[PDB]
Amino acid sequence: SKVVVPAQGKKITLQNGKLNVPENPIIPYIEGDGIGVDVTPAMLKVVDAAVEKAYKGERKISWMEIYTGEKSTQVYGQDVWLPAETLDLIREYRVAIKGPLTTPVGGGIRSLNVALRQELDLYICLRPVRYYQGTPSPVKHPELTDMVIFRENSEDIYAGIEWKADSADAEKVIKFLREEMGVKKIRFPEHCGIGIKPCSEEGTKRLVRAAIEYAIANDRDSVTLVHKGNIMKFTEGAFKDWGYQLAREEFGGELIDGGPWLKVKNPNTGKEIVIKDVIADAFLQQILLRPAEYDVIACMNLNGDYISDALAAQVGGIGIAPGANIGDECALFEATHGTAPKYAGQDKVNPGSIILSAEMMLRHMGWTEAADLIVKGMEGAINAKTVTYDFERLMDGAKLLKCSEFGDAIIENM
Amino acid sequence: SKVVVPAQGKKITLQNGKLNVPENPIIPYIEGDGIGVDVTPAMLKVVDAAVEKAYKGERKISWMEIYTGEKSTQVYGQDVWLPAETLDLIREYRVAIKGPLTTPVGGGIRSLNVALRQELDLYICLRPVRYYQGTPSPVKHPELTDMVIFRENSEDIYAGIEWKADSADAEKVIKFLREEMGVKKIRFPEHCGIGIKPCSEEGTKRLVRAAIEYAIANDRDSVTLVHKGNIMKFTEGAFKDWGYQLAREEFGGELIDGGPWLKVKNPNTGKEIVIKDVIADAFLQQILLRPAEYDVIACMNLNGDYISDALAAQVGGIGIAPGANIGDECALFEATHGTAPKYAGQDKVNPGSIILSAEMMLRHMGWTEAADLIVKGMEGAINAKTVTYDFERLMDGAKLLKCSEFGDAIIENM
Ligand SMILES: NC(=O)c1ccc[n+]([C@@H]2O[C@H](COP(=O)([O-])OP(=O)(O)OC[C@H]3O[C@@H](n4cnc5c(O)ncnc54)[C@H](OP(=O)(O)O)[C@@H]3O)[C@@H](O)[C@H]2O)c1
Ligand SMILES: NC(=O)c1ccc[n+]([C@@H]2O[C@H](COP(=O)([O-])OP(=O)(O)OC[C@H]3O[C@@H](n4cnc5c(O)ncnc54)[C@H](OP(=O)(O)O)[C@@H]3O)[C@@H](O)[C@H]2O)c1
Ligand SMILES: [Mg+2]
Ligand SMILES: [Mg+2]
Repeated sequence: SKVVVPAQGKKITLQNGKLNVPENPIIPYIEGDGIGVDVTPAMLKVVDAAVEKAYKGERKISWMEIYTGEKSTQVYGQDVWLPAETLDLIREYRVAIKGPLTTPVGGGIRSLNVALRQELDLYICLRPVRYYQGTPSPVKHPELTDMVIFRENSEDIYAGIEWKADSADAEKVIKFLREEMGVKKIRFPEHCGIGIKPCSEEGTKRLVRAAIEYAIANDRDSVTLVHKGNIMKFTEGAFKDWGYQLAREEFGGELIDGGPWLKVKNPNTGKEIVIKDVIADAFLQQILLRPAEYDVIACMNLNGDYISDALAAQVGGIGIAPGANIGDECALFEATHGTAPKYAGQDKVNPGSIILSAEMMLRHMGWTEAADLIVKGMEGAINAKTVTYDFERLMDGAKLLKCSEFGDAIIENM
Repeated sequence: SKVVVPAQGKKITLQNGKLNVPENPIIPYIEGDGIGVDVTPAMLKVVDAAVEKAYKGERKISWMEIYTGEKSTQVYGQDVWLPAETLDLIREYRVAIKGPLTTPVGGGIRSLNVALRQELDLYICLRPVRYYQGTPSPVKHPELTDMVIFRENSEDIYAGIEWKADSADAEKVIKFLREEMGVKKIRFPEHCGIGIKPCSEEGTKRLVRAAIEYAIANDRDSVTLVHKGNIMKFTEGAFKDWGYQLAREEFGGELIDGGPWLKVKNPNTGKEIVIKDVIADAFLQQILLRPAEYDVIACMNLNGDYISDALAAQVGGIGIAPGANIGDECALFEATHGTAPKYAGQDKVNPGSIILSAEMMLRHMGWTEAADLIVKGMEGAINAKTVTYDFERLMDGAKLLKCSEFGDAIIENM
């Protein structure tokens, strides 16, 4: 009802598991709450400039704004935080992007970001993390970090199945667990909240499958399965076992030494990709102490959350970390940082995150030239130390830029 | 049957919620698997030296070795990994300490470390983390880190309640969830593992209670409740709500500004202790970017695992991180790092972790003088760069020492 489909522009379609993108594709976008009002306009201009430069005017995106979050309430009404139309529009146009999102509290509403991911079944949470020269970082050698996180995005405790303490449902579940399943490990059964942790084999192998194919298509060195399987054997541990099994079953994985590591040969470059695994808590230590040993990462939903945020912070890219939610039919790229209401509307915020997510979007669309130009632009702008306040306040000799001005700096460095 | 109670020596007792420790207390200790054979003898000698120096020979510990893990199998038999006697002996002597521990794989045995914690109901996992000058660290300013982690140690998914995919029990649980609880969020119900996440109110407030009393007795600046309550509202979020409520209920917590932070006045120093909270994933970023803003931390079992390991790695103390498991009746201090079988028996390993855990043990025993001397010793030895290979290999100008030699260096610096 309130969305306006672009007069000029054409729908992207999916054929043969492959995207068919017109030169004039219509792309849905969500402004985002808080600073989304600052970063998204900058993102629109940077992407258009990259597309214009790369294809000489032969291609052009027809942006179409759709709504979710606060602006949705103001467009559709009181408690319309996520209109069904938004979901239909992302399905119909295949690819879309959105800015910061905030969930309401006090109304029993669960995460809108997760709702998008689960109802569009974007089971892949892709977070590429690497260091941009010139970025202020808390660690000594952030350049050693160059990883690609494949976060399972549909299942685990992150899936929102739980019951409140003292509620009739929670006591019912606890009764079933203690009396019918013989559970004795619940230390305090009364006044106790209960949550469910699911992890299936199909969900695990389509995620790991995507991670290995990514390592192959991008010639990466290895794929590490991160889990907490020594404590959670049937979910975390199963994820790791199913991951190795997939590698053996579909990619000719061979045993390295006496195991458990495997090696998969890259069908295109002949490189032997190492398949290995590391327990999650020790991994949070290894990304700091031996970051160069890791590359592509495959893990569950919650651990992926933790890992991606920790890696982003160590390379100083907490506000420029790109992110994408991908499934077999649809794809939603997104800022990954918060709404930042206290600077919203001041044209202060750092647009690097949503812009790099737009870079991932264009590359996903096959427009690798334009995506390359955006990376080049971020490269030069940050290296030139012409950046926003979140960077500049942590360093010396930098030129402070507004959010919009930083967008121009990126374009200038393309 | 194979343990030998010290001829000379007396049992520690608990009276009025307060430990009564004799000058000649008997202390049970577990050597530990792998490098435990290297670090524990060094720990024994360092503690004895600190006790001898601090009380002029008037006090002395009567060590008593008890077994768990591989040595237990070789002492008690084939699959005796954790003899009931060990548990009885820790109960009877109140305080004990143990080296690295490894769980068997392939026999359906769950974590021995967790088994100890849950059957002795040591619901407090205490991990003090701060930087020792001279320690090689991956971050720029490790000195800014000075935190005390209070990890809930008895409940959460860490409690081992789960069922294997395709097993009759898992399908039974899934059937109950879908058909009797109306669960629709399990993406793939078949071939799916299931785990249970419990979190009670009593378990939460006795843990947070201990953290606040610790902030009071040690005059710390604040207590931060770390959780992932925006996704797991009834466990993680409940933990955070119950934490604030406890602070209000028992420590006169007052609202700061418009909330949610609270302030508790230290009854002994008048200092206003800040009670606040931070979402777990963002917290893993904050410990790196703004470490000086945090002090005492209160959180659930799994997050505590992650947080303590990440903090230990950033201050370069992955092998010297002290740790303790404390309950209302018993206490078990422990190395916190792995078994390191590939250097076991070579007198290479770093004994700093179990020694600092022994320092926590002595202080818990009221022997603060002796504990102070151990900290002093670690202080000087590390600052003097006379350390073991794990430190020395990451730095220049250091004097390489064997594990035992490092123990002597600590004594020499008391
Ligand atoms: N991908 C997303 O769309 C996304 C992700 C995460 C959260 N959020 C949402 O946003 C809402 C806003 O509220 P909050 O203020 O309590 O957020 P918050 O806890 O996420 O704050 C993140 C902090 O990072 C900094 N920051 C974030 N984005 C930045 C940018 O672009 N440039 C510079 N600094 C940036 C600000 O810290 P300082 O610079 O002040 O230190 C900021 O307040 C949250 O409720 C959350 O629902 C959206
Ligand atoms: N608190 C405990 O008692 C405790 C804790 C955690 C694990 N463990 C147990 O130990 C077993 C041993 O097997 P793993 O070798 O596969 O272990 P692992 O994955 O824990 O290895 C930890 C790594 O840290 C280093 N390290 C650990 N302790 C060290 C010390 O004291 N000094 C110097 N470096 C040290 C070694 O790495 P590099 O120096 O080689 O890089 C080491 O292999 C594990 O199965 C686990 O059950 C015991
Ligand atoms: Mg996250
Ligand atoms: Mg741990």
